Amino acid sequence: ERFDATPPEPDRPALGVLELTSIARGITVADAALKRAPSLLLMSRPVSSGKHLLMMRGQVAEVEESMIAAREIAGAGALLDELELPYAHEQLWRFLDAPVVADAWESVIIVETATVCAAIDSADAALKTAPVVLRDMRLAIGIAGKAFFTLTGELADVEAAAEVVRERCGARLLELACIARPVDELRGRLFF
Amino acid sequence: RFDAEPDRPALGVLELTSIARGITVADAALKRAPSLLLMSRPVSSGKHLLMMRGQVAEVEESMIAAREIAGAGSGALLDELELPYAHEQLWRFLDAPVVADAWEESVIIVETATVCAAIDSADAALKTAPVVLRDMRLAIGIAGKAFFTLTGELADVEAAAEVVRERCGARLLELACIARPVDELRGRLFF
Amino acid sequence: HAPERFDATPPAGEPDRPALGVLELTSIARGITVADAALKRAPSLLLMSRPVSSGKHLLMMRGQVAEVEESMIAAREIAGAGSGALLDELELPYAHEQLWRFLDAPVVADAWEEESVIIVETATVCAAIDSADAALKTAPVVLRDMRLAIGIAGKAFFTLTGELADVEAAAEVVRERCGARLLELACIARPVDELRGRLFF
Repeated sequence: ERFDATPPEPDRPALGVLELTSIARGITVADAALKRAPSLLLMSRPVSSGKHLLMMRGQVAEVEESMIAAREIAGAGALLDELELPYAHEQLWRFLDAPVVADAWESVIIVETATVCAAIDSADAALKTAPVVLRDMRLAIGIAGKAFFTLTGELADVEAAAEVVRERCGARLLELACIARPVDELRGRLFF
Repeated sequence: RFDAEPDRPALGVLELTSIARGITVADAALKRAPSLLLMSRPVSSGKHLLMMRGQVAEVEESMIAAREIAGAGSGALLDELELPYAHEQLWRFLDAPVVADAWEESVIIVETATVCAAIDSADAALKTAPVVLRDMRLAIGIAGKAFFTLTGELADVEAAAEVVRERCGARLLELACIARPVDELRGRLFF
Repeated sequence: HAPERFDATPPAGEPDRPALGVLELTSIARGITVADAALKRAPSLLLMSRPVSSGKHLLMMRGQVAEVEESMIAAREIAGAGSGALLDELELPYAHEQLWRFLDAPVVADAWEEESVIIVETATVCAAIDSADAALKTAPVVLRDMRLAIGIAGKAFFTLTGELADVEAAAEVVRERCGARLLELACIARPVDELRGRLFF
């Protein structure tokens, strides 16, 4: 209920992400973060391969302050990657907690990234570039810390989103697979 | 699906080190031959596992298109399997990990580096001696490694173990043959 | 197997089993072979025969001090054959009461009692349990969280709460017990209210 894109009351559009290699220090990071600013900690999650993952939510000013305090003690270095999206896309909020496998769905891209921050930053950039739909997403858990997601829509939009992800990911991208029209035994449920 | 419709005795198994590359291989395998895609599942250690089912000619043709895409870049195929006529016991152990509750004896436990090594050796072992497949865990939860257990007569399970040895080659991590399990362990080997 | 096997105190009529023995093996098949030698050698109660993350096998057993010690000897003999598959090993003659309910499944606390807290992070499961038991019988602390290998690639962690002096006193003991097996040891003097009780979610 705290992952809702729309609150019933204060509005929290900003999304702060912290990916750490130490679970212990990862908790230390969370303390200092919520100390300097009243952000809303979305999750404190020990994940696959032993990494720790922090997600926070709040106003732009609140999140920004918590992230600065987080970085300073993160090297006092166990900080793997960071992400701050002042205005996260609405389709992205429901793909933060549990690994979502799509039920039923044309064209699709499959983005394979090295870190969790790379995935969330890539899906977001693509969701606000072309009218595409985020179908699946898995973050670190069960897949050795790696991350992947899928984006569906018209062919041209899928291609457009492919170049967007390819740019802001950089060396964090492992492979991007673009299929114009998958088989009927793939259309709908890509993972089973 | 994972049972034992036209008879589809052939089993194709693909271990791809990339989940993105994996879903591309699955699309290429089906567009060149009408196999039944049993599995498209990301497993532990960030690997991707593909399992297909069809006639020997269907699978054979699908795996050709698979190996073309799997090595298209700079390599992404960890291991592969192609069993024209897989044993009947081997089918209900492919979907999810199976733990035996109790036995009906000796036992052999095989630890393999890849999943393709496990299913291949289990297939070979089953066809050489009256052994019963009991447990099997593939990649998930154990960093990509795979294992299984076989039971039966002492001389029989040791005849099956020698077959596992050869079919695995360097993919064999460990083989254990317990002639007479302790009574508190007969059945539930994992708890 | 009786679900009450992890209970710190068995009912009246059941034998006393205060000792604890833990085995970490790099091989799962070898792990089964080792467990076989354990129960055959001595009548110890096998707590778990469990494969976990990083592909290692996890074994725990309980019984009288003389029994578990006898099973552990036969364990090390088999686990070390050829090239030893044994990664680490623990033997506690009288494991602390609080320690028992954390062995089986991962446990996350949902509340505290009024304030400091330490978070220990080890490389092996044995290093975690051994570090927890020593602290609990050194300082008046309370074990809140613990996770053994599963979901974190073989690593392990636990949390201890209490007064700042108590968690400090239970810090350098963990360091001496862990040795090189310790990764990171965090300490928090005054945790924020939002983190009090619920550290993992």
